Amino acid sequence: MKVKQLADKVEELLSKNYHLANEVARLAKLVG
Amino acid sequence: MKVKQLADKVEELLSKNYHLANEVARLAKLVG
Amino acid sequence: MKVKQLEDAVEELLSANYHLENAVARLKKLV
Amino acid sequence: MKVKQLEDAVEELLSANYHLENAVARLKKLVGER
Ligand code: NA
Repeated sequence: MKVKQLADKVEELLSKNYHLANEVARLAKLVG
Repeated sequence: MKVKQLADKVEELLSKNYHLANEVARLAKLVG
Repeated sequence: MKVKQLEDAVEELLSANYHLENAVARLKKLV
Repeated sequence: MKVKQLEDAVEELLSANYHLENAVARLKKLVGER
Protein backbone atom coordinates (compact mmCIF):
# COMPACT_ATOMS: atom_id res chain seq x y z
CA MET A 1 0.00 0.00 0.00
CA LYS A 2 0.98 3.67 -0.34
CA VAL A 3 1.15 4.60 3.35
CA LYS A 4 3.28 1.52 4.14
CA GLN A 5 5.63 2.31 1.24
CA LEU A 6 6.07 5.87 2.46
CA ALA A 7 6.54 4.74 6.09
CA ASP A 8 9.25 2.36 4.81
CA LYS A 9 10.84 5.12 2.79
CA VAL A 10 10.98 7.35 5.94
CA GLU A 11 12.80 4.56 7.80
CA GLU A 12 15.21 4.04 4.84
CA LEU A 13 16.07 7.75 4.78
CA LEU A 14 16.44 7.89 8.57
CA SER A 15 18.90 4.98 8.50
CA LYS A 16 21.01 6.95 5.97
CA ASN A 17 20.67 10.12 8.14
CA TYR A 18 21.99 8.31 11.24
CA HIS A 19 25.02 7.03 9.21
CA LEU A 20 25.77 10.48 7.78
CA ALA A 21 25.53 12.09 11.23
CA ASN A 22 27.88 9.39 12.56
CA GLU A 23 30.37 10.23 9.78
CA VAL A 24 30.23 13.97 10.57
CA ALA A 25 30.90 13.04 14.22
CA ARG A 26 33.82 10.78 13.30
CA LEU A 27 35.43 13.36 10.99
CA ALA A 28 34.83 16.26 13.44
CA LYS A 29 37.01 14.47 15.99
CA LEU A 30 39.91 14.37 13.47
CA VAL A 31 39.78 18.09 12.45
CA GLY A 32 42.70 18.72 14.87
CA MET B 1 40.29 28.69 19.70
CA LYS B 2 38.26 29.36 16.56
CA VAL B 3 38.68 25.73 15.47
CA LYS B 4 37.70 24.29 18.84
CA GLN B 5 34.65 26.61 18.95
CA LEU B 6 33.55 25.36 15.51
CA ALA B 7 34.22 21.71 16.41
CA ASP B 8 32.07 22.13 19.51
CA LYS B 9 29.40 23.79 17.36
CA VAL B 10 29.40 20.78 14.98
CA GLU B 11 28.85 18.51 18.03
CA GLU B 12 26.05 20.70 19.38
CA LEU B 13 24.22 20.68 16.06
CA LEU B 14 24.73 16.89 15.63
CA SER B 15 23.17 16.30 19.04
CA LYS B 16 20.09 18.23 17.87
CA ASN B 17 20.14 16.29 14.56
CA TYR B 18 19.97 13.01 16.44
CA HIS B 19 16.97 14.16 18.50
CA LEU B 20 15.10 15.49 15.44
CA ALA B 21 15.75 12.23 13.57
CA ASN B 22 14.47 10.25 16.60
CA GLU B 23 11.34 12.43 16.62
CA VAL B 24 10.68 11.90 12.87
CA ALA B 25 10.98 8.15 13.59
CA ARG B 26 8.66 8.28 16.59
CA LEU B 27 6.05 10.34 14.69
CA ALA B 28 6.29 8.41 11.42
CA LYS B 29 5.25 5.28 13.36
CA LEU B 30 2.10 7.00 14.63
CA VAL B 31 1.04 8.55 11.33
CA GLY B 32 1.66 5.36 9.35
CA MET C 1 41.15 27.36 5.02
CA LYS C 2 40.45 25.06 7.97
CA VAL C 3 38.15 27.63 9.60
CA LYS C 4 36.30 28.30 6.35
CA GLN C 5 35.74 24.59 5.84
CA LEU C 6 34.41 24.11 9.37
CA GLU C 7 32.20 27.19 8.96
CA ASP C 8 30.79 25.59 5.82
CA ALA C 9 30.22 22.28 7.60
CA VAL C 10 28.35 24.19 10.31
CA GLU C 11 26.11 25.88 7.70
CA GLU C 12 25.29 22.46 6.22
CA LEU C 13 24.34 21.11 9.65
CA LEU C 14 22.10 24.18 10.30
CA SER C 15 20.35 23.42 6.98
CA ALA C 16 20.06 19.67 7.77
CA ASN C 17 18.41 20.55 11.10
CA TYR C 18 16.09 23.00 9.39
CA HIS C 19 14.78 20.30 7.09
CA LEU C 20 14.40 17.71 9.93
CA GLU C 21 12.46 20.33 11.91
CA ASN C 22 10.17 20.67 8.93
CA ALA C 23 9.66 16.90 8.74
CA VAL C 24 8.86 16.78 12.49
CA ALA C 25 6.34 19.61 11.95
CA ARG C 26 4.57 17.79 9.06
CA LEU C 27 4.29 14.55 11.01
CA LYS C 28 2.98 16.08 14.26
CA LYS C 29 0.26 17.62 12.15
CA LEU C 30 -0.43 14.15 10.65
CA VAL C 31 -0.68 12.39 14.04
CA MET D 1 -4.03 13.95 4.10
CA LYS D 2 -1.66 11.31 5.52
CA VAL D 3 -0.21 10.40 2.12
CA LYS D 4 0.46 14.07 1.38
CA GLN D 5 1.99 14.55 4.83
CA LEU D 6 4.26 11.52 4.51
CA GLU D 7 5.29 12.54 0.97
CA ASP D 8 6.24 15.98 2.32
CA ALA D 9 8.23 14.40 5.16
CA VAL D 10 10.15 12.24 2.67
CA GLU D 11 10.97 15.36 0.68
CA GLU D 12 12.32 17.07 3.82
CA LEU D 13 14.35 13.94 4.73
CA LEU D 14 15.85 13.93 1.22
CA SER D 15 16.91 17.56 1.75
CA ALA D 16 18.24 16.80 5.26
CA ASN D 17 20.41 13.93 3.91
CA TYR D 18 21.64 16.15 1.07
CA HIS D 19 22.95 18.68 3.60
CA LEU D 20 24.56 16.00 5.81
CA GLU D 21 26.26 14.52 2.68
CA ASN D 22 27.63 17.98 2.01
CA ALA D 23 28.95 18.30 5.61
CA VAL D 24 30.63 14.89 5.29
CA ALA D 25 32.28 15.79 2.00
CA ARG D 26 33.50 19.06 3.46
CA LEU D 27 35.07 17.48 6.50
CA LYS D 28 36.59 14.67 4.41
CA LYS D 29 38.34 17.34 2.33
CA LEU D 30 39.49 19.16 5.45
CA VAL D 31 41.06 16.09 7.06
CA GLY D 32 42.25 14.65 3.70
CA GLU D 33 40.19 11.49 3.60
CA ARG D 34 39.03 10.08 0.23
NA1 NA E 1 18.19 23.07 2.16
